[PDB]
Amino acid sequence: DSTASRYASALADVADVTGTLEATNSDVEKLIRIFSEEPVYYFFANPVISIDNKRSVLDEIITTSGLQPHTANFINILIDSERINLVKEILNEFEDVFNKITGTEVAVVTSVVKLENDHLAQIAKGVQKITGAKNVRIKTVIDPSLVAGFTIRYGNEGSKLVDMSVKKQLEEIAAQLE
Amino acid sequence: IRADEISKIIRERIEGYNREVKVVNTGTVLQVGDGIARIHGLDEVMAGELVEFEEGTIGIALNLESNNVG
Amino acid sequence: IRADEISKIIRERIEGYNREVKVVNTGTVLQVGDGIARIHGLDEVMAGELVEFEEGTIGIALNLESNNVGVVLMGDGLMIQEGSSVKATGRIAQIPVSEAYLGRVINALAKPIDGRGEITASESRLIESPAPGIMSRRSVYEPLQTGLIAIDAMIPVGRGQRELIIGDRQTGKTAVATDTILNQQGQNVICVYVAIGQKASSVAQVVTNFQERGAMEYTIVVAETADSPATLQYLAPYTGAALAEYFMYRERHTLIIYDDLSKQAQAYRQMSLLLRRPPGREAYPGDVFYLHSRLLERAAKLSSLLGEGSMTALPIVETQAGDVSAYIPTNVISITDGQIFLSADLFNAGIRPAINVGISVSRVGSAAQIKAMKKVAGKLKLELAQFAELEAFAQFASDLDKATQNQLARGQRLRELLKQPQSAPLTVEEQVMTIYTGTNGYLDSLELDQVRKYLVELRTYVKTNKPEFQEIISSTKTFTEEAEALLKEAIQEQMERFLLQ
Amino acid sequence: KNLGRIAQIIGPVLDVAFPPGKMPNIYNALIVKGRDTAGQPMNVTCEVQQLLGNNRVRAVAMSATDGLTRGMEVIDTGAPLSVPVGGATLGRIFNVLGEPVDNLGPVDTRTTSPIHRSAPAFTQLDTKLSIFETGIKVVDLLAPYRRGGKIGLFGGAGVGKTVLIMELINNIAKAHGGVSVFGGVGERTREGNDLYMEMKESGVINEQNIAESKVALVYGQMNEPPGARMRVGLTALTMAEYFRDVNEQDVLLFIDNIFRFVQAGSEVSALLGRMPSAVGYQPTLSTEMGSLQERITSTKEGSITSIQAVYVPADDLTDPAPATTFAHLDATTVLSRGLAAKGIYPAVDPLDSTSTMLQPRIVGEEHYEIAQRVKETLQRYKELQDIIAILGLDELSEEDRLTVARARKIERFLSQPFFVAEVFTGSPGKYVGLAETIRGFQLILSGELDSLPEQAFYLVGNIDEATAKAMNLEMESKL
Amino acid sequence: KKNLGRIAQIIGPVLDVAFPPGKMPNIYNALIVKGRDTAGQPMNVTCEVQQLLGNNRVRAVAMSATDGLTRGMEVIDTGAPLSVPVGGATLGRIFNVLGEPVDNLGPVDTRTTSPIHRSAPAFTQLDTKLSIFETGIKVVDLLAPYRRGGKIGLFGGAGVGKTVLIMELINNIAKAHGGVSVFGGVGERTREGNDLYMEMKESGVINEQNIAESKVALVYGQMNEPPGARMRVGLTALTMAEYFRDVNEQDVLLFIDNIFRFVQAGSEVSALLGRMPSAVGYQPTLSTEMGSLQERITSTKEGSITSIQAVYVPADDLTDPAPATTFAHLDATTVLSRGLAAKGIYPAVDPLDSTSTMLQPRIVGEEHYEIAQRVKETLQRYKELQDIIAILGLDELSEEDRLTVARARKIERFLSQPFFVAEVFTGSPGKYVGLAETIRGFQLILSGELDSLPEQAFYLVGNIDEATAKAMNLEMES
Ligand SMILES: Nc1ncnc2c1ncn2[C@@H]1O[C@H](COP(=O)(O)OP(=O)(O)OP(=O)(O)O)[C@@H](O)[C@H]1O
Ligand SMILES: Nc1ncnc2c1ncn2[C@@H]1O[C@H](COP(=O)(O)OP(=O)(O)OP(=O)(O)O)[C@@H](O)[C@H]1O
Ligand SMILES: Nc1ncnc2c1ncn2[C@@H]1O[C@H](COP(=O)(O)OP(=O)(O)O)[C@@H](O)[C@H]1O
Repeated sequence: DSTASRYASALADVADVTGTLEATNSDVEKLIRIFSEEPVYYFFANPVISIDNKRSVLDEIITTSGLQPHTANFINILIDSERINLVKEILNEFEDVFNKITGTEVAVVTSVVKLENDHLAQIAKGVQKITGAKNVRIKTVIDPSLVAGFTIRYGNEGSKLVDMSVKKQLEEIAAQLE
Repeated sequence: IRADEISKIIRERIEGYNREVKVVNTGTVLQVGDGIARIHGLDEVMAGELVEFEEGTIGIALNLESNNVG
Repeated sequence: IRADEISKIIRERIEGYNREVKVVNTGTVLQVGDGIARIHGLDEVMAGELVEFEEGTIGIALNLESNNVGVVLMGDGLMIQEGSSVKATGRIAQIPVSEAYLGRVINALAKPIDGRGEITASESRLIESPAPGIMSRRSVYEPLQTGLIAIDAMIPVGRGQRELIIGDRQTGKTAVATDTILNQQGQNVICVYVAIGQKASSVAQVVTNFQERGAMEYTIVVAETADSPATLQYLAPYTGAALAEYFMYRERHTLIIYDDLSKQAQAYRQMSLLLRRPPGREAYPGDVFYLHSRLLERAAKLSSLLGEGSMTALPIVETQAGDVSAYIPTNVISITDGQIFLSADLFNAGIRPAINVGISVSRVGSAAQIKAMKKVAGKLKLELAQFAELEAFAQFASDLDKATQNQLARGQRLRELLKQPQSAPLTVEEQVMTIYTGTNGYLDSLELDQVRKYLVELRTYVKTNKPEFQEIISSTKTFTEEAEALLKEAIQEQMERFLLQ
Repeated sequence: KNLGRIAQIIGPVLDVAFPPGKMPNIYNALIVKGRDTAGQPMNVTCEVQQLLGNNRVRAVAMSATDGLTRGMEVIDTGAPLSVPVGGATLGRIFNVLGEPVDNLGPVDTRTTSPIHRSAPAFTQLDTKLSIFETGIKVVDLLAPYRRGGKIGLFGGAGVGKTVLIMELINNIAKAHGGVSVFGGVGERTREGNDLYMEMKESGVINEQNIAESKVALVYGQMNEPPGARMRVGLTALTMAEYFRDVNEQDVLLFIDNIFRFVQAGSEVSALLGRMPSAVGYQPTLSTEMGSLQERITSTKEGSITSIQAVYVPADDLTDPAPATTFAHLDATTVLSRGLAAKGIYPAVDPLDSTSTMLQPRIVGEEHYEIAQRVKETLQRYKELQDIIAILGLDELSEEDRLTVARARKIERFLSQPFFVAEVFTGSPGKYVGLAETIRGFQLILSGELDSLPEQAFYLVGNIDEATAKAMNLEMESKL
Repeated sequence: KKNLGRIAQIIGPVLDVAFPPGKMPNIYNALIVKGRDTAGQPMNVTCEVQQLLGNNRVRAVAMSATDGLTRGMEVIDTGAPLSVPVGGATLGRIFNVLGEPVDNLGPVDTRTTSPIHRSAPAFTQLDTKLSIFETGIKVVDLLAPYRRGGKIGLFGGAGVGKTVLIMELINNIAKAHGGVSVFGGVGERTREGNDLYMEMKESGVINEQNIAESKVALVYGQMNEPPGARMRVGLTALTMAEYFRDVNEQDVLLFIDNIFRFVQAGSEVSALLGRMPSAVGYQPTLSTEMGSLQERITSTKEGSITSIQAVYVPADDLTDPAPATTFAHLDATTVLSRGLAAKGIYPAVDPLDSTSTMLQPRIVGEEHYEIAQRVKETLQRYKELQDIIAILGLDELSEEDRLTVARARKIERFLSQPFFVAEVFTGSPGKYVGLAETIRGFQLILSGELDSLPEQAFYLVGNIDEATAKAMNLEMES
């Protein structure tokens, strides 16, 4: 319930009431794509440079990159209310806030082998059964430290997590010495 | 940490910024408790002007910060 | 023995393991600084769960925000990588308990720091098991013994009653604590000397004294190194309380010695401050009251419906410059069953123990001590209070009344009775003997400074001549005319023996 | 819905969230339930004081913080907390939320009054002033209570206040045919248990048959959270309130301690995002005592007489909670560490303790001269004792040397034994009548019984028994 | 070799360093910073981490002067905790907070080194014997016996005689018993550090040539040092002492003075760490750091690490937590009351709180126990009569109370031990007394053998026969 999280919530909720849901989603994707480079981010993050120049640059980028007027109005409010120094975590949590309001449950299931995509859909249906979420945004990455088993990680960010790879050895080396 | 950290005021804001003006007529509560209330809006409020509350339980305003009047 | 036999137990432990479907809450640790771990993620974490790190230095989650969770480091985690998978354990600070603890120096994470070997244990007792119920419990009606004369005499302890030893430092508080432990040698009293936040050389000294006295066969010392993390350093009294609950819940009455509690409050203060929980007055967190309330209220007397045991408590509280108006000696006096003071003046002035009844008080009374001593000298506490005032008043000693002269010499000899040597735990029958010797004015005409010699001669004389007194009264707990007759008889005889000479 | 999440839990402060459809009002009871450490259906009740934006609210919990984890459901009752009140709610000991904690059958819960209500205005307050005698010597002499007023025990560091409550309850519960209620507000649980045992013993609870017990036991634990102790006084006050308006009988309250209430409020207010105040407490101390001492008022509808113990920390008066508690009290009795140190009980400082009902025209114009004369010589003795301690009584001139010995006899004579304190003293106590009190004091202050020894006045109920003990002391002086 | 990177923030002494996101260093380990300077870019900026503070950034404490370096300097993680040279290389060498020899001698051999801190020694590795050795100062030897291998606390404010008492104690036990004798200076007046260094040089306990025969490792930390440096010099000296008790396996003398400056450094660094304050000023963790620096002093099964630690009681406040933790954490409290020094007794030691658990019959003999008793009874009675005799004069007492006041002042001015190092300060060449004098001077005073010689007739003289000769001299000069 931070400031970045609640500004994200305001933006996601105005997108939800105005029907600009996926438009603002792709728009914050390209917006954090633009904010990836530190010159423009440092330009907006510096409080020394003049606010009218910052607003003109902001609206200029909006008109050129062809963005939603809702997120345009939002980031105008951000440069006005000085919270534009926080844009990194603002957008980085806005994606997850949008995922929350759209119910899409990002679940990073790492493993040692790129699992069969049918098995990805299988455990996707299983975790939708255990969560009640709309989508389960299945995410995979090859982890070499995991021995063989599936290693899910779901919940809000990384809260709920099950493994079958090193957890067998960990159970054994724990419970044997007791 | 900021004032007006409520996002409902900010939803109204990002909906209807597109002007360079104020909100002066009335306002809403933004925060309330223990017999005090940090409320939003009605920006022209005199230092110690009486405040017509909802449910008429009126009171005087002394803290009159930027986005929130106490 | 090397590489010969344990492979079968290795196979037993491996084959037959869990392979669980245990979904766990797991947190990526964000902010570790100075004994705490403000951890990112970790949503469904119960406040009070142990949280397992990369290391093994587990931690309790005390506070928790919408983003972070205030987690302490029971065991200082000297190397914890940022973003480490710090998952909780699910269970809530449970404590294994058994009668095989009876002697082992045990650490606050139930760990033997004795060097005697690990303990098998079945139950897993909570760290915040609440107090026993209001209606469920009986008044403290049954005596419990100190071995020290003055506390037993004026300001008694009862089994279940939680008297609060208090005073300045270096005045024998831990000494009288160990004395009232090793008094209990046949009273079926488990003692739990919970040592908190002092010298490990000192706790080694007291366990050396316990090994010498033999009292370490039944007592459980919960040591706390001052180098231990302050989370552990305040956690340990809760472990001692639950461990005494383990024996009180059967039927077995027990005793506990927090030592001290001021270091518990200070360590808890340090953890609460690093947790950014805002402080109350005297820069402490406000709820040291709540902490000590939850502690000391878990110490009471059972009734017959649940085992009629007891957990009489002795939390020593350290107060500087003889103050009472310090914050923690203001909280604990409100939440204890009366308090006894160890004044530096009375200690270095010879009264050892140094419990001046002018400020010391036991707020449940004679029903928590024996009926014989009751019927002898219930009144002697207020008599000595008046003697203390009048002896303060006898500074203006020019023409004293003869009645107040008798009164001052009487209470003078009484105060001289209330002196006792180092670690001489008198039989409670002997305490009845000396208190009747005082209250019947035999010593009034006698020598005023040889009363200690009179008393040791009298107690040796009765313990030789008429020990049948001691057994009949300890079997009846009542000061009868037989006790009277045996007492006055040996009093005549030993009064003769010490008159000549 | 109204189902929300608990976003932050820090101590017994619970930051509850809610969807923007519903954000409830203040003081409303919320109940997280169905979950514990054992998978139990354990509930925890939690009320709200501050609501910190974004449809979310920080609550205080009337039960322990263990069990409930952030991101759990909450069930607000759509109302403030309501306490089960009635004649069926006599007898049994029960909780701040009203649950019978006597562990047998619950009381019939059909008449529940809301725990937070309006305070009666003075147009409803019974302005009738009245005199009360309670049988304890120094009180009915020098701090005579109002049968209808508010009665305070300014106590010291655990000295004579709760044993005085037990004695006074024992003396007046049978006396007042109207209803009674003891409020255990952060009281020591084993001493409240001893009080409950004495109510079972004296039959005031009538253990064999209940709901004829005119006394009503309600207790909140020290070990309970400050969210519990912040409202257990309100629970007891509302039971007395129900008996004062609906039953509208003569109602007796014995809450102990009110400073526990203050400390719990301060305790939780430090946590729930609020600044501190002057030493000890919250900035809401004055309004807390305002709610209390404006709701415990003898009404024109029904009388009430609320007595209460006040434990001041550090045993002083400049402390802010007794600085407002005196301002909200009308019958103040202030105990003294010094008179406890000299064993004189009740260790009241009669200089400090006064009452509004010590008017000459309302106590009798001879009783008033008695009271003024004893206060005069006593205050002069307390004025003199410092010079005594450096220059000798035998030096201190005769026209004050008779008065110092006189008042020295006076204070110990007004030390009188209690029927329960006999465990602490040795002799069973005495219920003294005020005529006997003013008679013995008219002996002493005049100087008729100046021949008596001082310790003949020690711990004595009647002046006749004091003369008897004086003859006994002279007899033992010969023997 | 390890993670290189950039310091992100510097706040005076305290510094916040960012790093590669992959591997952050340990907590409590050290790392140098190269930085810059005027001439050359030396590694003088050594550093030590304190708090990993988000965003792959640690908040760390410095050890040297923190001027000239900036954020974005080339920080070097050394990975390990702060190593320090140990062994015979320490002996005689006056080395510094990071171990480097600042005694203008050669860089000591790094073939044997140790990290700065370690765990607490074990519950079993605590010793069992309640060891006692005398010193030579009669007030100590009377009523405050010294637990050797334990902890010996020197209290008092400033200008009450604590470093002078430490100089006298080390003047005795530098050539008395005990093997290697490490002094540590925590917040010491550096001119007085070199003063006692020259006293050890002149007295020859340290060695001019072939310095490795010294049995002294004077690792001072000057009071001028930055707060991290003062916050670590105590751990350095204790690392030396524990190294000797584990590898020399020696009864190690551990003169340190004064650890209030140590915890004050902890307070002033916490105030920039942003940790919330505590009682009246200090860090919230003063209890735990004092617990570290005390619990890592023990008498082992082989090394009786006897520590003579001083605590600067600030403005003579015993209620203050910097006393209120230490005199729980130690054995022989020796508070030095200022008003006794105002009267003029040196050392200025009250008997009432200066105490020990060594004052025990089954340790010192019941005879010496009751000797110390019969002192302490009389002097406590003298205090409780003092507070009412100062008002309203002397002769309002009884004959007994007047005689008791006279005899208590006899004991008091008889405890005026002339100090052997204080000759250059006052003029009187000090004296040495032992246990026979400890019993006998008491015996003459309490029996009433010496009962007519005046209050000057035992003033500033230890031996009671020396007091008798002084009485003879002053009676002769009339
Ligand atoms: N009855 C007694 N007779 C003689 N000496 C006693 C007696 N009781 C206690 N003492 C002495 O009191 C001294 C201090 O003991 P102790 O450490 O218990 O005091 P303390 O105030 O608890 O100090 P700390 O709190 O630092 O442990 C001991 O050395 C012991 O000799
Ligand atoms: N034993 C002593 N004999 C004579 N003079 C002394 C003695 N001790 C201290 N002094 C006087 O005190 C001064 C030194 O300060 P002192 O030794 O009292 O405190 P300290 O040990 O310096 O304390 P700190 O080092 O904490 O300031 C000297 O000027 C000296 O005159
Ligand atoms: N002179 C005295 N008369 C009666 N009781 C006394 C006296 N002095 C001390 N007490 C003790 O004080 C206790 C009561 O203290 P009190 O203030 O009433 O309760 P609490 O200690 O719980 O606040 C009694 O239990 C009793 O043992």
